[PDB]
Amino acid sequence: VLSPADKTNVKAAWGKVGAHAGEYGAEALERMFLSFPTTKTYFPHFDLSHGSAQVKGHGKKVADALTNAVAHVDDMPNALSALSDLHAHKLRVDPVNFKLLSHCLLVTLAAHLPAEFTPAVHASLDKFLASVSTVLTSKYR
Amino acid sequence: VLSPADKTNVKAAWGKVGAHAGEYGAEALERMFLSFPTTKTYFPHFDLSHGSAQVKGHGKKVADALTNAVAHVDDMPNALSALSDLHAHKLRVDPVNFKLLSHCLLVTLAAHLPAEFTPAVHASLDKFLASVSTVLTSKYR
Amino acid sequence: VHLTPEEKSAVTALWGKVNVDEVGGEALGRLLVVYPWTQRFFESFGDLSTPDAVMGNPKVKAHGKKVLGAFSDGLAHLDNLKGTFATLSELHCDKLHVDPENFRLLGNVLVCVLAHHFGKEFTPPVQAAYQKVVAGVANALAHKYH
Amino acid sequence: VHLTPEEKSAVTALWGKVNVDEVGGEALGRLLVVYPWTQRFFESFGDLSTPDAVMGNPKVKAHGKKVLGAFSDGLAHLDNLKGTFATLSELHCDKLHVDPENFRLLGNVLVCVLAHHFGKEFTPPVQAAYQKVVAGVANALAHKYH
Ligand code: HEM
Ligand code: HEM
Ligand code: HNI
Ligand code: HNI
Repeated sequence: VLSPADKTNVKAAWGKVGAHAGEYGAEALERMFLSFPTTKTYFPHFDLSHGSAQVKGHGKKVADALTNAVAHVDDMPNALSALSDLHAHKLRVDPVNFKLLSHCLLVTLAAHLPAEFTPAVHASLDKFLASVSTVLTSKYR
Repeated sequence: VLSPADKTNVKAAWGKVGAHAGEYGAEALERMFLSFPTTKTYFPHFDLSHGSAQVKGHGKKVADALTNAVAHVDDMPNALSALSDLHAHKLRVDPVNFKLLSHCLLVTLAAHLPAEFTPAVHASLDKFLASVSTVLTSKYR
Repeated sequence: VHLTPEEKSAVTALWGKVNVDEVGGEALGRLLVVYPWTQRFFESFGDLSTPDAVMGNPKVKAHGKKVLGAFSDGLAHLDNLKGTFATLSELHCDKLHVDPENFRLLGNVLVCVLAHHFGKEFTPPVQAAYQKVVAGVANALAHKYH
Repeated sequence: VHLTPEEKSAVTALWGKVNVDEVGGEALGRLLVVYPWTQRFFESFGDLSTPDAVMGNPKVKAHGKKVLGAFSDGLAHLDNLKGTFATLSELHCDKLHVDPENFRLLGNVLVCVLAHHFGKEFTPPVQAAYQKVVAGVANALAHKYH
């Protein structure tokens, strides 16, 4: 699903984010419960109020799980398997919500990396995030 | 993405199908043209009346394309590279129209293989077509 | 929604032979196995561990009957679907939060069931009528979002 | 089709800083580029076979203008998006056969082009507000399918 060039623009953007991931995660997250509210039922305990040390340590778990993927790009199924069973069996996240987050996650990059966010990187980032989604929502039984 | 239980059930279905596939593919295309008329515009140079012999051969090209992706189940992207270009690049087919023919393939199969089309197998064929569709569409530029 | 006389005939025609005590359970049941995430809205129904479990469930089949009922009902009011489901759309939207793709998904699992109980009697032109039907319902149910 | 005062603000305040001439082409291209099959509708536009082939394509700009145009159009008429986009609706559906999902795509690429051009200015409180409008327009556009 991901061609040679696609993988290139990915790393291209992980880099110029590097260790900022941990934030952009939370930032991409807060953009979500703030843009599409339905997504809130998945986090019943949480305080989705701005700044939350919850939404901040979560975005790291996220952004790092992605790095793991940008790393294991030629094989995400098995490398993301631990995560695929939290979202498909335990959490039962509606595939829809992923399209939502891959979108928020994408608006963060666009507004923190105006030089890298290029029409073709933009694209490659979608296929990437799309491919991540497909893996975390695959296992359903 | 596709456990052994699935790949298992797929065959017990391809099986009862037998070279009845040719006939089934065409039936799907037919169902799709009838139930989803916009998808008829991807074939302007085709006679779309009932039993129109192109559709019969085309149904066989499609079914044989499936019978092949089942064989190379664990390696579909590669095996379908030919179509990937065709559909993704040449025809520019909306990934949505794939959901339609996959639905109209499933419906066909339920219409002729009662016993084999159990919930268990239904789920599997769906995930399977869902995939072939990603492939046949994930080559875009 | 917009069915032609011929079409409108085959629907109410074929419908009349549907076992209303078992089709609801099948469609609602298969929905829960083909698109597993939809199980999350039925935690309170119990066992849904395997395809057999899910299909056996008396809550699944129970509920499934209520569902087909709403469809039954819609087939009688094809010219007022948005109203027929007015409170159902509120329910599934402001109180249950079911993303709408799922209605379109249930509607198609239903079609697959008819095709199953009606072999070749479920012909392309008939399925075509239904598609117009399940789409009307799916679209009426998601109205309190529009 | 109901946004709070808070929202009404940000929306009109950042759209006033929008290069009405270039964000429209910037969007329609980012569409044909991230959602490549959307090209099949612009055959008579020539070269598109490469990100920049598209990003520089002139018709791809002349058009992205009238598009980011109707947007601004609707933005004045927030409380009757159906009216505002009636004829524009029957065109893409009744005529061109543009599957309505693609509408929620162009609106989402769009929102993305904003984040780009306005950095931290485009804040979540801003996106939310805008997210609501993009959905509006898009649902608005698809009404002749409902
Ligand atoms: C880019 C896509 C996503 C990635 C990489 C991701 C990653 C993760 C990770 C690493 C965890 C922590 C797992 C653990 O503690 O063992 C997690 C938890 C969780 N995720 Fe996601 N996720 C994604 C999308 C989503 C979406 C779309 C939702 C739905 C809104 C969601 C809902 C949840 C929930 C409810 C938890 C458990 C939270 C808690 O109890 O603290 N995730 N995710
Ligand atoms: C378009 C096809 C559908 C129809 C006609 C339909 C109809 C109904 C009806 C008539 C009820 C009972 C309402 C009441 O008790 O007052 C109901 C309840 C419910 N439905 Fe649906 N539904 C449909 C699709 C779905 C889908 C796709 C889901 C999610 C996967 C869903 C989830 C639920 C849930 C969780 C309840 C809870 C009822 C309760 O225990 O309070 N429905 N539905
Ligand atoms: C409506 C859009 C559309 C969809 C959803 C679709 C979905 C699929 C699927 C998914 C299950 C499969 C396995 C498949 C397989 C095939 N298609 Ni599709 N095709 C579609 C539109 C076409 C068109 C158009 C052609 C060329 C037809 C012609 O001969 O003009 C085609 C040709 C083919 C061929 C012929 C290849 C060759 O020349 O040898 C195969 C095989 N296909 N198509
Ligand atoms: C990928 C398909 C596609 C999408 C998603 C899309 C989405 C949108 C959206 C937001 C969702 C808006 C506000 C919009 C607005 C417009 N489009 Ni779109 N258009 C699309 C394909 C077209 C095509 C093709 C035309 C040319 C129509 C013609 O005149 O032949 C067009 C023409 C227009 C015109 C000019 C009409 C005229 O001259 O009569 C406007 C205005 N549009 N389009």
